[PDB]
Amino acid sequence: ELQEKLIAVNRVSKTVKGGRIFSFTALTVVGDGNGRVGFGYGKAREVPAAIQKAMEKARRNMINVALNNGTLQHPVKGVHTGSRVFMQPASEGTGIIAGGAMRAVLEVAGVHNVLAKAYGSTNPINVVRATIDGLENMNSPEMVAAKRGKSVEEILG
Amino acid sequence: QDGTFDKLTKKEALMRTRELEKLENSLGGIKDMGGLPDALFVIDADHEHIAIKEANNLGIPVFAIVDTNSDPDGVDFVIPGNDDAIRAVTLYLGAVAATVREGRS
Amino acid sequence: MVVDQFREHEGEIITGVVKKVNRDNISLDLGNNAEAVILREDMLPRENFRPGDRVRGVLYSVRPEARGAQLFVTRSKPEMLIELFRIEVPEIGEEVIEIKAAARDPGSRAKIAVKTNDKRIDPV
Amino acid sequence: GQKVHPNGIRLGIVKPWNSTWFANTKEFADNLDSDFKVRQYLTKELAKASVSRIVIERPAKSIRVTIHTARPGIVIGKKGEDVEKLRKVVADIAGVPAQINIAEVRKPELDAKLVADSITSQLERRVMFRRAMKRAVQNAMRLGAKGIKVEVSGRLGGAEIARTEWYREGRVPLHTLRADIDYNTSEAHTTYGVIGVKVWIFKGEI
RNA sequence: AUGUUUCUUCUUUUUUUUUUUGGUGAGAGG
RNA sequence: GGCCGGGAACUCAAAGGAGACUGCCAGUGAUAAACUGGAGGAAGGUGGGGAUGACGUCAAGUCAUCAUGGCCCUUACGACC
RNA sequence: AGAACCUUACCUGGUCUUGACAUCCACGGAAGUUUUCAGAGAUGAGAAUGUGCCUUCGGGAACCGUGAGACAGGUGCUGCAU
Repeated sequence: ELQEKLIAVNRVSKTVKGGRIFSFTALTVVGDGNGRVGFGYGKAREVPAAIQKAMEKARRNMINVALNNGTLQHPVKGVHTGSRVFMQPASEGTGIIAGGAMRAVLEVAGVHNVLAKAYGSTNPINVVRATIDGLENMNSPEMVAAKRGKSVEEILG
Repeated sequence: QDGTFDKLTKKEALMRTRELEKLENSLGGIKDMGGLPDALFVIDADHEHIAIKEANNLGIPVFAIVDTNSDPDGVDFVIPGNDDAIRAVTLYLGAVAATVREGRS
Repeated sequence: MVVDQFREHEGEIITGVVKKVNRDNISLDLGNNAEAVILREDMLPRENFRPGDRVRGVLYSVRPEARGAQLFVTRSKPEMLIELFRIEVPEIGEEVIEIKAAARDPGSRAKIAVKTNDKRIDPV
Repeated sequence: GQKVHPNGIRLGIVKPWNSTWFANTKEFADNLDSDFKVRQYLTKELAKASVSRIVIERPAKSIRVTIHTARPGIVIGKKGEDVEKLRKVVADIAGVPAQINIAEVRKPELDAKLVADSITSQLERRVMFRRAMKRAVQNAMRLGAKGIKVEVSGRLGGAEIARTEWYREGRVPLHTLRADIDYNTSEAHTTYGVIGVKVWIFKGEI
């Protein structure tokens, strides 16, 4: 159903006059594997609650990408604050490789053929914002035949 | 309405009526609502901006009377009209009540 | 007064112990000297109850008859399906999801139609 | 130096004492002597019998012990012959006929003592102590007891440095003596130390 | 105005009950 | 010599409770909160006092109340006068 | 919450080392009881005599000795091992 896949764990603290209490920022991703992708932001005072509180936002953050034949459409820029990752096309290259801590994200969209390279600063947090944002402004050939040209079949040849 | 005094002291129960009444007028007659409705009507978006933010995240279509000073960044149905009148808002409320007269059958 | 206090149970899925099995009905003991009946038409076609078995069913009718059973319980009617979904699906008990219609072929197949006003919830 | 027992401040006003009988100062001794060392021998054998409280009420020239367990089937064992075996080893010790009251509880899992030695019965073999507690804590929460703050102590996780943490769920009265909350403690001595336990399970009010 | 040195950690797996109104004496029927 | 009768008024003796809450009055103040005067009362603003020591800091002390992992003595560091 | 012996764990000297105390193994002594002593006391050197109940009555629990012991004993250290 939601096809969970969980990745992140690292301490953050507060440093009060009592001391520094280790909160646990933990991230994951939720999706069908056939078009609906969207994640949640979670943290707690331990590990197993944070992966459970991140679930509810991921139920309401699923954003569709019009999965064409279980892959992308065309090379799009996933530039966001900290990472400038490209979404390189590979039309049934039959290779599922993306960035570190992006690979486990792009198992839940379902694809099997795409290339990537996380340009800039190697951060796991700007990935999951950008790897949906790269997927967001991406559009299948029908929608960008629905707007440009005003002749759907002529860009289709 | 029958008891509520003979189970503790009389001093306590006026705090309860303070708790009852101020949560009566502020929770309204909305206790028998369905919890999550299908639409919400907005009269003015200046300081009720938290609603049109919150009503947009669940995909619920919600309306808006706009005046000169507020922004359409978030509302769905921008309708013009001055938000400072007594009978005219009821003329708006009498207009929707004609629709809600069909909104029962 | 116990039946009045159990206004929910009079309509929801009451639980009884099978006291007696006849050809045409099953007598349930609900406790407190309350007896209910499941009629043959109110049973599922493949159910076999024994004296001492626990049975759930919807209290669909209360009759103030001077003789006989006063509490009529069904397992075959659509109300049994609706109330089982109300108990098993919190979102129906919280009125977030509404069951609009239910059609049933008892012990074989049913259909339920569900609606929600919250666009964030998939009712199915 | 913290944490006074809400037990000892509330004995008698809401909850009955763990011993009630009169004595003079002169016979304060011999009455006292019997109580400890046979409860020592009670806790040696009925450790696995899941017991909650042992109130010993011994009147002048008399003694009665109200044993409060939940599995008396292993206390009586078979045909109650083991109950007299509790009685033959106490009669020639205190010199007085000591009659035994095994007055049971219908509900074992809503008791302060049983949850304490629950983790202690499973501490010997290394368990993730959180889930071990969580199970009992949740069970005791849903079963009606409206408040629980539960403790473990020692060197948890095979640790070396000092560690203690508690799990709050519900109401905990320590400045309201009117309400009803119990507490117990046992220990776990093994090949790695003493790994201890406290609990504060809340029942109710007037 | 002054206040060494090398030293502190971090969270997702363990848990069966339940208890083995008799005697004696007389008469009579077959 | 309350010592000897008598008495159930009364101090004392000891129990279950009645008794206090900003309840009421007026000024002021945002119809609120609220301070404090007026009243009676045994007591007037948590009536005087005690008990209860939140999350936690000093990784504050104790192995010499007791428990207890390693360590060593175990013809001694253990035991007796 | 009270340092003459004690408490006392420190010191001098004189002492037993399976031991002040615990359970068990073989066997003995029954257990018990007053008193004369080398001696600072410890400990050790002795003399008179006794013997309740169950008796599966080829002896056993309550008490100590001598011998092997497993252990027993630890106010000896580590409070930053709990």
